Amino acid sequence: TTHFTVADRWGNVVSYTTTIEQLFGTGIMVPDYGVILNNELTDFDAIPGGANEVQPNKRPLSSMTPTILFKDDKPVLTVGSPGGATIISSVLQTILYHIEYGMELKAAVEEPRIYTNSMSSYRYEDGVPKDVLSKLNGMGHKFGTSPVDIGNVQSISIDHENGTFKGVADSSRNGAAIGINL
Amino acid sequence: EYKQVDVGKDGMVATAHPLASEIGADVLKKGGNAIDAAVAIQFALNVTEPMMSGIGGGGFMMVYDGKTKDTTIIDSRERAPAGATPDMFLDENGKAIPFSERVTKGTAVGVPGTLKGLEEALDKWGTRSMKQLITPSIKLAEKGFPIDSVLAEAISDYQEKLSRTAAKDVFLPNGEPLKEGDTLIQKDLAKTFKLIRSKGTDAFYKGKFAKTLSDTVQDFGGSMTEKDLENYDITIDEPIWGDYQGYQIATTPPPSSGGIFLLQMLKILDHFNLSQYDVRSWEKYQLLAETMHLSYADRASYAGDPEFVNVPLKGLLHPDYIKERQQLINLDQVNKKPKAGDPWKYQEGSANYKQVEQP
Ligand SMILES: N[C@@H](CCC(=O)O)C(=O)O
Repeated sequence: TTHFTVADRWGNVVSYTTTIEQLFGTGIMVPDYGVILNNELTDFDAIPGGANEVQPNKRPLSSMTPTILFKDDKPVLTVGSPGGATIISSVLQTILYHIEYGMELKAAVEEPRIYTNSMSSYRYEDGVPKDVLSKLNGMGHKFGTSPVDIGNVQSISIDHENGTFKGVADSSRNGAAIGINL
Repeated sequence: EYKQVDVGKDGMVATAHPLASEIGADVLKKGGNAIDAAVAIQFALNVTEPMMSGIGGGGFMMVYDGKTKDTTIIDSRERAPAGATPDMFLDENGKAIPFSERVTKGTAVGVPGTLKGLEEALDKWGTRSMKQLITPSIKLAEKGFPIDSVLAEAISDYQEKLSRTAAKDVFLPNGEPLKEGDTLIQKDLAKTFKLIRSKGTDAFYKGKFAKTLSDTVQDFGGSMTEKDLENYDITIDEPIWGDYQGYQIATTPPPSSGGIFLLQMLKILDHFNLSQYDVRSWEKYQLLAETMHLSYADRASYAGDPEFVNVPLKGLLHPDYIKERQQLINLDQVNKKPKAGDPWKYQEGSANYKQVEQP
């Protein structure tokens, strides 16, 4: 999965998350055509009966969250990221840090994230204080012995006052932000 | 050299790969718009970050149109073939096929939508032809590019599944994974791109390519047919909107679980006003953790493709429901049995599915 974003002189804005599911998807390549095929259908529930059960021609539940934030009807921020179910958490965290804590965009993107979808599934990035992890586990949380990177947020901010753009690529991958001048 | 933060007066591009960022920026510099650039970028990423996305998959592309001021989503999520069945991932005993194994099966291949979504995008907002936009990636595939540490790692890490398909001729040259520094050449992929450049998406959803892909999925156990590819069409979704701190958020609706739960977690957290706590305080993390536990439980019980199931979107975001959930959160204790709540109490209707625990 990968997320990228683009904004142009005319006001158009794009926030696009795209994927083949696992890395290299199924691993299957169309012989003679070089196209690696997705394993997207495993995003369906393996045991049927629920909202996300497999059905012919149905689409598997995704966690991709390309998002655009607006202030007075003008787009001012785009956010998105790869990461399976953790996507929701990475996007939530970047928004929280940039909006509620008021952090500068890059710093908000780089702020150590956490993720936990149940009592048995916890992840945290390097930088979450060790004393904090010990206090949280002390209460019943189950953070592990080691950090893992979470997500990879590419984001663009748009300052309609100065008519400028700001791009950020998460250091979790070797991405690049490139401004356009003329 | 490449930067992870940049500024610009006339536009901006941010992607996970420098070569793709360069290609998209080139498009803007030469007068194209954000959608043209985005399509260019997708083909470039398909070639240079091959393990992450491509015409073999699908995505959600959100576009704010600076002319009409409307925001829409080109939903290119893959569809299960007509021959797929509810228990196709279960063994003969009714137990789920181990995940790592499930991932490599033909039954796991969704009908690709990415190419169709790029086509749709250019059709609606394009100012450059798919011919102009795909060409730079035909060159990267045909003449190659040097692979970094990351791609080299992915290749070695996934050598086993790659070594089982035709994919090994590209990534496992002789029997060895390409290393950092080596040139990755994707001649067949360049051929496919050239076919798309002259023929259009029909090159993918019909004809010979369609038959080989369909045949290959069958060879690996799946039921995909040529008609499944012929039937595929993307979907145009309306964003789900939410008010937040004076801003309006346009995010992804089902078939994604992302937009609903990003909004639900923000509304839940509002009651606790995180910024009254230091950004690395245990309090802030404690609250994010307990909130994630509730929202991911709701996701697991109520999220699915809306063409098939009733997702209680109005209920999951209803203020009194959000209040019920905020009620379950305590700064000083952990809820050890977090569970989905009942959003149906706050909207009309009922689920047309059950609650089934997953392994
Ligand atoms: N298949 C997942 C994404 C996988 C990933 O981001 O690693 C989804 O659509 O949410």
